[PDB]
Amino acid sequence: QYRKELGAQLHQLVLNSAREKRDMEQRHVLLKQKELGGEEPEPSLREGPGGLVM
Amino acid sequence: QYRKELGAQLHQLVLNSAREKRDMEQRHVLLKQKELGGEEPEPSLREGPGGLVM
Repeated sequence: QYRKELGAQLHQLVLNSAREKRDMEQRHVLLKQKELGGEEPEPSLREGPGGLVM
Repeated sequence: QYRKELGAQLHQLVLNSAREKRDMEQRHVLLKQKELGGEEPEPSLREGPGGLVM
């Protein structure tokens, strides 16, 4: 009884995960193709606690 | 004089190409992410010369 109760929760969790990670895959192949930058990281100048943070 | 003349056609051909392999690359990651199927190849039963071809 514990075994079928758990298993049936388990099937939904790994189906949920298969959908979840396949969407991540659809965004990553999309990032790589369209938004993948070649330049170095760039610091960001802003206002902050007792003057500007960078 | 031959060098610089040829070099102008040479660069344009590889600018043309540099686009070219970017289009193949651009379709191939669209194909790979979204339409890439795991089922086995299936023949096509279509009429040909002499009767049915598959």
